[PDB]
Amino acid sequence: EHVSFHVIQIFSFVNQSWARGQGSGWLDELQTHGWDSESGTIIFLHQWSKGQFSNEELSDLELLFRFYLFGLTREIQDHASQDYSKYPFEVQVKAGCELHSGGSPEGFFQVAFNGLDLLSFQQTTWVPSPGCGSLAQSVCHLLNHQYEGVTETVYNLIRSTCPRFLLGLLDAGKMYVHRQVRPEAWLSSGPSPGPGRLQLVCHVSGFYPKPVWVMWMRGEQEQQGTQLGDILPNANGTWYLRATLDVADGEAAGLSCRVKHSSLEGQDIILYWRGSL
Amino acid sequence: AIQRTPKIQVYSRHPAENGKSNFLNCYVSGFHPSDIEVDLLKNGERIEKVEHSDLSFSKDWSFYLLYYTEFTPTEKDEYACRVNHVTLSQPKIVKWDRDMGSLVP
Ligand SMILES: CCCCCCC[C@H](C)CCC[C@H](C)CCC[C@H](C)CCC[C@@H](C)CCC[C@H](C)CCCOP(=O)(O)O[C@@H]1C[C@H](CO)[C@@H](O)[C@H](O)[C@@H]1O
Ligand SMILES: CCCCCCCCCCCCCCCC(=O)OC[C@@H](O)CO
Ligand SMILES: *[C@@H]1O[C@H](CO)[C@@H](O)[C@H](O)[C@H]1NC(C)=O
Ligand SMILES: CCCCCCCCCCCC
Repeated sequence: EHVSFHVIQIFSFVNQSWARGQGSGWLDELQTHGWDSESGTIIFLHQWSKGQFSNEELSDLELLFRFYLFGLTREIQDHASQDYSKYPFEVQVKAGCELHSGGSPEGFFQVAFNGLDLLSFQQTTWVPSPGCGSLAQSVCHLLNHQYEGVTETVYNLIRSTCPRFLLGLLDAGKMYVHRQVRPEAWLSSGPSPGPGRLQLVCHVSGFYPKPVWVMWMRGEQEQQGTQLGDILPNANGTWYLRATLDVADGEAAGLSCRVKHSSLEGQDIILYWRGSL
Repeated sequence: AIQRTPKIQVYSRHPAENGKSNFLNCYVSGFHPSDIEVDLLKNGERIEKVEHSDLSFSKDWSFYLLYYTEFTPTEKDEYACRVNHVTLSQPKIVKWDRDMGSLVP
């Protein structure tokens, strides 16, 4: 229904003479690209991370990114005068595009300053965030007047180059991005909820994609006290979820944890509590 | 301005079984600015061979990082995730509870 490709940058200005530049590329929540600051080159994290692009196209992009990172850093360091009151400060960029199953792609380029929205790119125009006053206004004047060809480069990249790349990247990675991975589950005790009370914990780990259902059970009866935590990341593209239950002293025998997930289909995981209680 | 304090969650990839190879994860999220020190610890000492995701951030511009290391638990060993950040007066150490993990909803 909706898939995104994001190129992000983080520019950390420590003082007038020292800054850091970092960046990466993401297919939804999956990191597909890194950036090597030592050598100024793209890091292709998967065998399919080139999508349908040729090496010449990617080399063009690499030179564009190296030049952008260096030149943005130096123009900010110039315009940031002596200050040292503003330092340290941090600039974040989130640019990219979205493919939608029924509609046209979306493209975007958003900038934050010290964690707050600063400005964004709207088709032809750099637009200050209403919430970041003077500074946003000032920067946008310059971006709209002085850097006017960089602007058509940006528009072409986010509106044309990015959705083309994303389509080819989804196609090259199709037998990874549509994978199904089955979780495992295990039970443990948890911290005491109170005197004469126990906490049972059902850990579910290694599933992909993220939608999942977990309930504590007594036979076929779902248990009221079931409480799910957040869906947390594992390395190598799977997820983790904890489901707890508080139970009265003398009542835990016969309880089980039941897991439903797309990768199982009609073979729910059912794990019985066998003690520690 | 503004500054946001990291949230620290510690959990294992597989059931905690002594002598069985496993992965220890530390998910550190919701912080700003990006400058941070995150270390996985074994008996108080930084684990030197770890992996971490590249820096990324959420829709609200707060940063997040996933740390992980291969480890083999035993009954005596204590594992933790330690974080220092400008929002933190003193480094914060989040001990890994083997049974519960150490999460923050
Ligand atoms: C960074 C982290 C990387 C992570 C790895 C990512 C790896 C990954 C595979 C990347 C694939 C990304 C997909 C394919 C697309 C994604 C676009 C992204 C969403 C949008 C990001 C745009 C920013 C970042 C670039 C800024 C523009 C320069 C700043 C332009 C500066 C000058 O350029 P300019 O064109 O104006 O040059 C002039 C021209 C004119 C005539 O035009 C001439 O007269 C004159 O002489 C000059 O040559
Ligand atoms: C060419 C490679 C990438 C190009 C990107 C364009 C760089 C733009 C540099 C932005 C620096 C602007 C900061 C100026 C600070 C300022 O203008 O201060 C406002 C106050 O003076 C208001 O009174
Ligand atoms: C700027 O910060 C860097 C990194 O901490 C440091 O090495 C350098 O000495 C600083 N430069 C100054 C304060 O002029
Ligand atoms: C104190 C100086 C703050 C500089 C604001 C950074 C604006 C960078 C936006 C550039 C996007 C291409």
